[PDB]
Amino acid sequence: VKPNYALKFTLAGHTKAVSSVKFSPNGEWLASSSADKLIKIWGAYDGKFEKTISGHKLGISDVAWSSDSNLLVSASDDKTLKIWDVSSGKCLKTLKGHSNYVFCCNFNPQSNLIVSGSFDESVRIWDVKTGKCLKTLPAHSDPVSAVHFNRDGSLIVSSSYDGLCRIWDTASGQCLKTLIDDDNPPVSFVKFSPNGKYILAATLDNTLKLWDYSKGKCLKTYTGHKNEKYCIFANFSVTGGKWIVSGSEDNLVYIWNLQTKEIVQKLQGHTDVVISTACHPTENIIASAALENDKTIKLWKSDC
Ligand SMILES: CC[C@@H]1NC(=O)[C@H](CCCNC(=N)NC)NC(=O)[C@](C)(NC(=O)C(C)C)CCNC(=O)[C@@H](c2ccccc2)NC1=O
Repeated sequence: VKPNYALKFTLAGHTKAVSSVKFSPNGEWLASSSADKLIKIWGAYDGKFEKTISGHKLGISDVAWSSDSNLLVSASDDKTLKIWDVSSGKCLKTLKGHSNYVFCCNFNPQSNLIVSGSFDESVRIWDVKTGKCLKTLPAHSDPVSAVHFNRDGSLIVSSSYDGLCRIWDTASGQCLKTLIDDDNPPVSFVKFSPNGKYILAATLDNTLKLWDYSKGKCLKTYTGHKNEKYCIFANFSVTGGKWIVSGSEDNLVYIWNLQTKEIVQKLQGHTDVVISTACHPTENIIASAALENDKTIKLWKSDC
């Protein structure tokens, strides 16, 4: 079985490189962040432009939705995160504390907490309702490229240019596991699998790896793409066949068979590095976004 993703819509509007795209949990919307300091909201099924959300003072590197699809959180070079009401576009909270670019963000499944990572080498855990920084973890010795909660919010995984992935206990802030392979390339992205049993990590050596973090064992390796410079998002696709999806510095979206590691499809169309991909929660739809020579988001749909 191989998917048959085909281009359905190209979403133009951002005036600079797009940095991150995410589908709302309710499947209705796509949020995009950009170096142009804006967040844009689009219809997930028709690619129709809905609204622009503004307020950050510098470019935005990441955006993420709350579980109820009512809030967004964004991470900016202005050293803050902002929590937004999606319906009104209003900034509800400005999360101050990081001392350098905020690079990555995510809500926990309960959506009472936000986790963030920064070029200041720390991971911060914030209370959504008050905006208070609850914990600052001295997580890494180089910029933090990704942060993600597991399925029940009890763990956080972080990755960094220092070459490590670390697993943290959300409640205590203790580091439960430091993961590394024999070689130490910068880790440019990490996330838990939907079931929370594995982590998928990208390294700046043109490789993605699937790890059983508890055992400290690498189960699968994915290659053939180009990734030595940018922090590119990767995903688990589970609505049809079980795939791994990532962008690439050769301007293509890569799709691999998770179990066999074989490349099953490469999506052509972007005119610059595909920095971000996202998978729709209920349909076989991928959103991809690209850098400065492209500035567009593309929506692709498959039968599996
Ligand atoms: C979207 C532009 C692109 N930005 C980046 O690649 C990253 C964000 C990557 C996407 N986000 C994530 N992976 N978050 C989990 N941010 C960054 O890098 C920083 C932190 N911030 C921005 O860029 C904002 C202006 C958005 C730093 C400045 N940008 C850059 O210097 C430039 C670059 C050029 C060469 C190599 C790497 C990155 N990035 C770029 O050309």
